[PDB]
Amino acid sequence: LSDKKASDVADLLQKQLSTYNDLHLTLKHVHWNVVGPNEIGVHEMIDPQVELVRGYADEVAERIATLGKSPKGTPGAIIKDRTWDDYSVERDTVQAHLAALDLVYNGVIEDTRKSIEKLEDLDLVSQDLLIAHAGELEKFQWFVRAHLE
Amino acid sequence: LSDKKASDVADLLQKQLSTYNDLHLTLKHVHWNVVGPNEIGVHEMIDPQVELVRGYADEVAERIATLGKSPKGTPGAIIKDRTWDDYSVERDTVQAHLAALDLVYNGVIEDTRKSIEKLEDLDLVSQDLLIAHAGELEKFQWFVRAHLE
Amino acid sequence: LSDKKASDVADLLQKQLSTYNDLHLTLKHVHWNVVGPNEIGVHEMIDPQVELVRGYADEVAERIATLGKSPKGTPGAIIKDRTWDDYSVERDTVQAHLAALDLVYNGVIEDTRKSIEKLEDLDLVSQDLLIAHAGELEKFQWFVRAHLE
Amino acid sequence: LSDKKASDVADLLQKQLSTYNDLHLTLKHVHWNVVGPNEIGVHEMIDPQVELVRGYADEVAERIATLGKSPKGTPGAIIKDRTWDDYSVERDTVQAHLAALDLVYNGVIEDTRKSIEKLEDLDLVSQDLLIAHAGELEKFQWFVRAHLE
Amino acid sequence: LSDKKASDVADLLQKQLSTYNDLHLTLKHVHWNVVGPNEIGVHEMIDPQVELVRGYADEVAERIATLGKSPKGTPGAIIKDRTWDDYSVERDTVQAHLAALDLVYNGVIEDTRKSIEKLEDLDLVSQDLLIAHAGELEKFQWFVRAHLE
Amino acid sequence: LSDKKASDVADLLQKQLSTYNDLHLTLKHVHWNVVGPNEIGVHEMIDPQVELVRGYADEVAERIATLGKSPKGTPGAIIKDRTWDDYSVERDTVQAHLAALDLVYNGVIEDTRKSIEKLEDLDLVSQDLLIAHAGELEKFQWFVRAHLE
Ligand SMILES: [Fe+2]
Ligand SMILES: [Fe+2]
Ligand SMILES: [Fe+2]
Ligand SMILES: [Fe+2]
Ligand SMILES: [Fe+2]
Ligand SMILES: [Fe+2]
Repeated sequence: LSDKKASDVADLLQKQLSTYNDLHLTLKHVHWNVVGPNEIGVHEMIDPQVELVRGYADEVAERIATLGKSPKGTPGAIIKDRTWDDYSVERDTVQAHLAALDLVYNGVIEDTRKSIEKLEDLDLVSQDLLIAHAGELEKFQWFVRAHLE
Repeated sequence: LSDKKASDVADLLQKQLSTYNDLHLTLKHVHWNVVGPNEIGVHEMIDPQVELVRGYADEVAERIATLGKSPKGTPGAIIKDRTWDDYSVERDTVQAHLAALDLVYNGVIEDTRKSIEKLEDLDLVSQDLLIAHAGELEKFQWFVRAHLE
Repeated sequence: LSDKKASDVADLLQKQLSTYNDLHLTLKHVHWNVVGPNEIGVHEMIDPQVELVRGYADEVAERIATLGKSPKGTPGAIIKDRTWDDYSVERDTVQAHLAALDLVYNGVIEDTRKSIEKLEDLDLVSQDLLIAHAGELEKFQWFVRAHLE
Repeated sequence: LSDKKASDVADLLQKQLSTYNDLHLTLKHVHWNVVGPNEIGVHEMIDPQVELVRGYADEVAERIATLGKSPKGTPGAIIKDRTWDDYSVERDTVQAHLAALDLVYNGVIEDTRKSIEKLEDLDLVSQDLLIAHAGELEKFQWFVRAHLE
Repeated sequence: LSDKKASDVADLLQKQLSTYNDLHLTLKHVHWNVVGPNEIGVHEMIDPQVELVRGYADEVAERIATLGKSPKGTPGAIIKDRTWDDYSVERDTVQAHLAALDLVYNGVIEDTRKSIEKLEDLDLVSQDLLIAHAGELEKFQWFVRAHLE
Repeated sequence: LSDKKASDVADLLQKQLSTYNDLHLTLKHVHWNVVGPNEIGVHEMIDPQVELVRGYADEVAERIATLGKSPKGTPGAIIKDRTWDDYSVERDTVQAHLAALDLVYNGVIEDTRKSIEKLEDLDLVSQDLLIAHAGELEKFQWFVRAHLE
């Protein structure tokens, strides 16, 4: 297809790839701190989301490689493309971490919604890929919110 | 046990935790670029090592939490504690990536050997944990080298 | 091997053997008092630890016999080698007993850490045996603490 | 039932609880020293008796808790309530240990027969519990004697 | 890692490799002479130890190859690195051969304990490998001694 | 049978026993150095031959014991009876090691052919035993040669 847009598209995806790696490192981080006896509801809530996100990265990576470029998911590439602030907690409790996760998902969902809009004129294939992820990410966020409450 | 050393130990482990997250992001990165038809030997070589490393992080994370501290595997924490340079390739080929991986393992094995020496007087439990990892990491490196050749 | 050290080693192990018998009598004691309907989490938490500790004694006993001496796990030998105070509770509740258990494990882990240090120059085999136990004992203590909280 | 006798009964049982813990530590002690190639008959003879005795303690402990008191099977409580002398051997052989075991069972059976007589007017339930144990303990002693011979 | 020590380590392992090949040729030798009807206890005692030792060599060989050197288990290399005297018997009986085996294990355990001490500053990985072997070798020796008796 | 020849026969077999132990130590040696990714054909070629040779030794050992003598497969006995030179390689490659193996088999097959001729007048039983081995040894050599090529 188009040699420029392919670069434009690849750079959007490449950012989304880093959004995911960032998220599933963060997911694995919240998982490690929230592992307690009354917190069993949550430690299990995170598990499938970790696997699901890692899967999303794999889809995006494979999509980048299909477009001709090479995927980057090295830690340098994550901080560089990363938009929002690192996962800080005010306190070490279940609800703090949930609240904090809730905001990371606000971050992820928002940047995704952005890449989707940017792709409207560039590549509707890669768009539909990201639209799919968003439904589920937005879905998981609901599950975190409903716990807070 | 001892309140200072526990901080000294935790900070050593915390670094090792980041060594691992860095490695298995890197492993997943080399995996994504080396996925080709004549490269099938390698794409499968990486697979078990990814899982194995993620497991190592989980052990270290759980060990940190046992000592009373909280594990950090957020992307910020990776670059901060990271010693060597980001995974750069000169070229996009199987042997370049192998060679590059080989050096990352030199990096990982060396910092691990260091944490092990530093722990000799601090915490022989956490040491034996890391000694175990090293045998296998050093083992996998051999497998990468033997391919180069 | 060396005829003196073997006596030095045997006497260290023999103490560890008594640490274990003391612990799994204590574990079985806390188990018997904490057996209540809202306390089901805990009565089941203790079960595997009892079996695991009895196993540790069996390893140590068998190690003593391998070194040429005879193991002693008679009740006299337990009080004699025992370092810390008998398991007293302030009150008969779940959290009192947990708190009390937590401190017994502080006791056990500390004496073990000691035998490990003393064995650094004497017998690295018997050391590695005890290093292994410590990781798990320290692990179980975490599980008790996380309940208190 | 009666508030005094319940204290009288509990204190009898509590002693029996300690008789058992003492016995199955002793059983596990004789087991550890008698583990040899021509001694295979015996190392296997002990095994089921250990499990059986630990079971007896569990019955007695649970009976104490049913009467309202709390069971004590801590090592201090064993030496305190213990009547006869600690398990000493003249020599380290199969028949010495058997002979020594034989006498410990004389000790156990005699104190049990006592608690049974004392309970004749106090609590026929707890009595029947102990009468049952005695038949089997007396049975196992026979098996030890028949080996000596 | 370090280019000298790697040579120092390799030469220690290489000696241990030869200790093992020497042992499991010796084990297979004692096995062949002790194969009699009343000697069935022993002919079966040796069997698992042969397999276990051959396994030890394979671990050490593979460890040497991991360090970059090439393993040598040719018969020349065995006599050269061998410390103690060849397996001579005074008489052809079960107990002579056991006694003789007992001393070979004294030899093996002692040289292993040595390589372990020498490795304390050189390579704690390869050390832990040898510490593991020693526990079991020392264990098997016990089984031989307990037969003599 | 005949008291001298039995000594003559035993000493021929005893040499063949050492030929085998020498070979399957050598086989296990070539196996350890040739374990590489493109070398998978070979690492698997060696495996069954190792087992097969160890089996040959067991047959010969058992045959010696049947004739009244005692088998010797100690490392001293191997170098003493050994005819040809120790397994040296010019280089560490697959084809060098094959070539080197090829020559060891020339050595083994030749000494076997000799023991067979020497046994023509001494013991046709033990001969037929060795004739059998030769067919297969000569067979395996073919497989090594066909690889070189
Ligand atoms: Fe769709
Ligand atoms: Fe050490
Ligand atoms: Fe270990
Ligand atoms: Fe009655
Ligand atoms: Fe260790
Ligand atoms: Fe024939």
